[PDB]
Amino acid sequence: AFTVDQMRSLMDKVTNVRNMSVIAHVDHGKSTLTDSLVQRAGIISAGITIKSTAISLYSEMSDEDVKEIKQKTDGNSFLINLIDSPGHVDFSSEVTAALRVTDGALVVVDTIEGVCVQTETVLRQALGERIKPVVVINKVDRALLELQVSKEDLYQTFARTVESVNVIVSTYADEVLGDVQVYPARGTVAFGSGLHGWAFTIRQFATRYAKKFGVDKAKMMDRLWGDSFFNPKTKKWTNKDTDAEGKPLERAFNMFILDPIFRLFTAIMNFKKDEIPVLLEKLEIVLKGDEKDLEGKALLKVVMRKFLPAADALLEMIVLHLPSPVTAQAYRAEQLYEGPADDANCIAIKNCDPKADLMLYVSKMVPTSDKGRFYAFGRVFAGTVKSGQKVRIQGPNYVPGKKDDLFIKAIQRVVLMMGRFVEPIDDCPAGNIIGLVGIDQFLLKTGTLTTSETAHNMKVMKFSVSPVVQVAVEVKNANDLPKLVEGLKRLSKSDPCVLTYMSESGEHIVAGTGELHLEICLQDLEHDHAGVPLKISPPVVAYRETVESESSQTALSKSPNKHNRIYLKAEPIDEEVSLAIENGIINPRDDFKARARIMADDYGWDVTDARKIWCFGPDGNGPNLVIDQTKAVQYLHEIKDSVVAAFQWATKEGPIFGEEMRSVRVNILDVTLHADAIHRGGGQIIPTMRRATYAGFLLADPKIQEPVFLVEIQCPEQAVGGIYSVLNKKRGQVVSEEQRPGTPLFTVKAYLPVNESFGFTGELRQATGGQAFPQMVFDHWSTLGSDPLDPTSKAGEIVLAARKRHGMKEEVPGWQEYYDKL
Ligand SMILES: CO[C@@H]1[C@@H](C)O[C@@H](OC[C@@]23C[C@@H]4[C@H](C)CC[C@H]4[C@@]4(C=O)C[C@@H]2C=C(C(C)C)[C@@]34C(=O)O)[C@@H](O)[C@@]12OC(=O)[C@H](CCCCCCCC(=O)O)O2
Ligand SMILES: Nc1nc2c(ncn2[C@@H]2O[C@H](COP(=O)(O)OP(=O)(O)O)[C@@H](O)[C@H]2O)c(=O)[nH]1
Repeated sequence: AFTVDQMRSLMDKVTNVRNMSVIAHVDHGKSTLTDSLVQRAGIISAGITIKSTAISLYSEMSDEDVKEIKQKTDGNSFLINLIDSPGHVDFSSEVTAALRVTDGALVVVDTIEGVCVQTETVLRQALGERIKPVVVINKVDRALLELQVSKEDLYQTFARTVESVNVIVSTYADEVLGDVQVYPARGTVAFGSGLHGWAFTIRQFATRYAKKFGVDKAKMMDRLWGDSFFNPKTKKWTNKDTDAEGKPLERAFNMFILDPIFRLFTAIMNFKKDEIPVLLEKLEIVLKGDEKDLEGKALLKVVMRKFLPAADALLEMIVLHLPSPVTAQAYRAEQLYEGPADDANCIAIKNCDPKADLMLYVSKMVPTSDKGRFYAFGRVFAGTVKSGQKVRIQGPNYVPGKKDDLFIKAIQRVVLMMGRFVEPIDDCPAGNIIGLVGIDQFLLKTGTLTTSETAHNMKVMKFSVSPVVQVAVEVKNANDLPKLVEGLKRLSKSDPCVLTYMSESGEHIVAGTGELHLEICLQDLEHDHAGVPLKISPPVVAYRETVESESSQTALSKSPNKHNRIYLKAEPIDEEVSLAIENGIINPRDDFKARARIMADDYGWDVTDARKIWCFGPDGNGPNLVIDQTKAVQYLHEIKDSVVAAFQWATKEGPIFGEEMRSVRVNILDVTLHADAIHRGGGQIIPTMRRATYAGFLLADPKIQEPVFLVEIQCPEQAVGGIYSVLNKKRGQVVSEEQRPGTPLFTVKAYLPVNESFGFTGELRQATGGQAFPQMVFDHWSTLGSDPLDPTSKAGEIVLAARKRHGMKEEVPGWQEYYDKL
């Protein structure tokens, strides 16, 4: 327990500060180990509550051991900050940002299950941020009490684990740090049981056995591990697992360390009453009061704790081997700064200089009971933040040349994040971890607070600023529609990042930056902007009705007089052309000379068609045509207006299910009209044309076309695999994967069926730890090979569902009901 003054004092000596976190796979013991640490070293102040993000630990070392510290030191006291980052192990972004404020890690590894997958994934992440590790093989009790392991066996398991780790380390750690591998002999690997409350390091033993009988420790600890043996008989040290007579010799580690431990377990767990007292007498393990009447487990726990207090071993490695802000910021400053390595600020970070311009990294915002408020949490890398001081909050985006929506505000208060409690402080010098009240609105998630103008931003998580999620929105009571329409306009004004629009299928669509963004946009819309009961739903997809080939036989249809008859056929127009029609290159409003040249010379159509085309449909200019290939027909030109209108009709709503036609060309092969106008007017022709087209259409191997998005995702070469996994489950098709010379992030491009997209952006982030950054756009129509008229096929399923939704007959009228024989 300390006072704000006491605390502030600890903060001045940043050489004696340790910023770290416990890295561990699930269930390996991280929670219990940290509590172990908190119970002995945890710090308190001597009602606002917050979500614990970090804890302060206090540890004082001996004048001697303090000399074992190969790094600038000042005093015997140390302030250790145990940062906490346990959510979604996969989400590398979320994690990395958090690990970024630490300089060291206590890597935990189970004795039995050793180094595994989740383990090396976090260890590799750490190395990524240039963090130095130390290991603790935990749950050693498990190996004994359960597996009945033998001394040489256990040693082997440890050696194995230690070796595995180092592979990960050397194979990935930067050379700019020097061999950062872990060595049991050098005291950077601990062994113990977090649960039972005991652990040890080679150093602890070597040091003890180093004064009991004056002998140097450095030398001694090198022997207490590896292939060094001590022949009891010869009274000498050997490097041979066999003596002169070739006879077996016991390893130093097993002889002087493991053995004492193994004996204590046997003598206790076997209730050997007589040996216990003496065994304890030789190890100098003194028990008090009632403790002398414990048995088995209950006694073993008490003894081991008194013998090898787990805290001491862990605290030792942290103080003697994990770097101080000073030591680390020197070789970590590069990566932490987006700007030039010679910049003023980048150099301050290098120097953990408190007198410089502020370089404060906001790691994340944290929820408090201070009424919806969030205190900013992070590290002061350069300069010193002060309560009141004005600061330049620099968002994820910001750049020194653009007002870029910066934010120059005043730190309402600087505070210590003591677990669930905060304590007001005046200022805080570089190298410390700290919390800030008053930046709730100006920033969300990562950020940077500088006091300089040339000051660039520090390496923070990047954002998603493209519309990647959307839903259709409808009012529940028809009469509120105008309120929804007005609300949608309001929503947009108040939010530069929201997008609203009308779907081809007449729906109000609202798209957001990510799921959460969308969620609030909807809440805001329903209860504020429009204030009306809404109905959110997956938007309805539009399809196109087309033909795969020409009518298998002339389509014939007689008017309701039986007087007039149309013989036509249909065939598929080419995509290139439909596209030209659609993009306005082949336009109905252009002079004929222009249109004629284009279709004949650039799109290779017969030079005589352009003059026979009667119209484009639907709406006069759609990618569908009526070419008059008749001949001796007398009054052929008297019905033109009717045929055109009938065409504008059939193309707006095809026969498969009322969707627009696309790429359809109808050839009016022949017509046998009447002689008098009385029996050929509108009412008689339209019905014949319309009907005959449907007949032609249906007879031309009809098909449906589905809309398809073009999606572009930028993501880390590692997570790039998730992109593929999701896309495979959604009929997606990869178009290209292009590398970036410096591996800052590959960019994958692929086609994703629109009807295969609801929830995609969400699934993408899940399969990539939010590492992938998508953006998508409508790109093209694509014919489905399946048969639209067979309810079982993908297409038939679609049509079925559609007709159903529409309240149409579920069955699709075959061509015959449109065809007219004899
Ligand atoms: C500039 O905004 C664009 C916006 C105006 O139009 C969008 O495409 C809309 C389209 C546009 C085309 C053409 C007009 C012809 C056929 C229609 C469609 C019919 O089904 C096919 C498309 C999807 C529709 C609906 C299902 C919503 C469409 C429609 O009916 O309008 C995209 O082109 C747009 O670009 C963006 O960047 C954000 C992307 C939103 C992506 C949502 C992805 C969903 C993933 C998830 O929810 O997980 O939106
Ligand atoms: N036998 C044994 N069990 C342990 C030890 N440390 C933790 N456990 C148990 O392992 C499980 C997971 O531990 P916990 O610390 O919550 O794991 P974490 O998910 O890594 O934080 C719990 O049931 C613990 O009680 C240990 O040293 N020995």
